[PDB]
Amino acid sequence: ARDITLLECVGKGRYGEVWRGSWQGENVAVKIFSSRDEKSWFRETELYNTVMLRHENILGFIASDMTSRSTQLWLITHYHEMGSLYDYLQLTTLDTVSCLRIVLSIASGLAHLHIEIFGTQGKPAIAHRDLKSKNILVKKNGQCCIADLGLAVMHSQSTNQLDVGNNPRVGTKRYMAPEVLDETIQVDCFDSYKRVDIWAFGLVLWEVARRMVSNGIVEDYKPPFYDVVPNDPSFEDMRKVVCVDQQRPNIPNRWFSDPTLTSLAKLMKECWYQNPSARLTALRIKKTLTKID
Ligand SMILES: COc1cc(-c2cncc(-c3ccc(N4CCN(C(C)C)CC4)cc3)c2C)cc(F)c1C(N)=O
Repeated sequence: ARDITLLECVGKGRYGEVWRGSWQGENVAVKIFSSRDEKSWFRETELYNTVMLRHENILGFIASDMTSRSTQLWLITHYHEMGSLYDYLQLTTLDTVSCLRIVLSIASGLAHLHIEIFGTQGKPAIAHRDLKSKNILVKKNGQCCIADLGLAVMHSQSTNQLDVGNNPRVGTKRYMAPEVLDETIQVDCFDSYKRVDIWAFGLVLWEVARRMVSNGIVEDYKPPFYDVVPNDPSFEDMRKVVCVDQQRPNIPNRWFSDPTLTSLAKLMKECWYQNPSARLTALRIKKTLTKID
């Protein structure tokens, strides 16, 4: 951190800022946490510090730094110049191959989080709890990697131990599952948080698929529920739409003339069941995406 120069702020919010920095000439991503989001900084750090968390589709950790006297919190990761999937989707259309590469890579990263790996260099099961296109980064190889583990929760099957932590920050409201919005989520059940990830993943699938061209037709980039909720929607705005109206992102008619998008639409709906138990697992989504190729 003492040998890094901040060059440009690639992202800002009430959470903090992410900066492009140079570390010995190599570009790095620098997330500067507000003192209010100190819990998120530690959760991400301890996962990267202790857990064997390394995968092609998880944002690569480099270093974490903190000085409190007031308090500055730094998380330094690899820098992906193409930006978030959210940014990338506004600027490019896709074909079948690149669309599948994107969503299969996300599914591969989510499966690796959710799967408990026993052993020495193993890992507990991890649920993300804030999955969204802005938290997924596009690499130059055309694959994606998941970022921002600040809300993540861990589970070990052996001890049946669930580390959820107390974080004042809740997930992004636009992506909250119905059981979160109606507050019926089993808060001490690890399976509940995985199923929350699957819901958000279904929404990201919809965001990507709209940008896949079929028969000369493509939709514009839109966030989930763009047509029914305002920008920066409230908890109550989301709950009315998802739980009362029971709305879900609409499937454009042109998708049903393309076999890939028809299969993706089927996948989406199997992430969007009101019943969290009915939703597919991450590993099953990855296998289905693989068969689509
Ligand atoms: C440090 O930690 C994190 C780092 C990142 C992260 C990693 N590599 C690249 C970026 C990045 C994202 C977007 C853009 N764009 C520039 C151009 N565009 C404008 C012209 C409109 C849009 C924005 C550039 C770089 C980021 C943010 C992500 C994280 F989620 C974390 C986390 N929360 O841990």
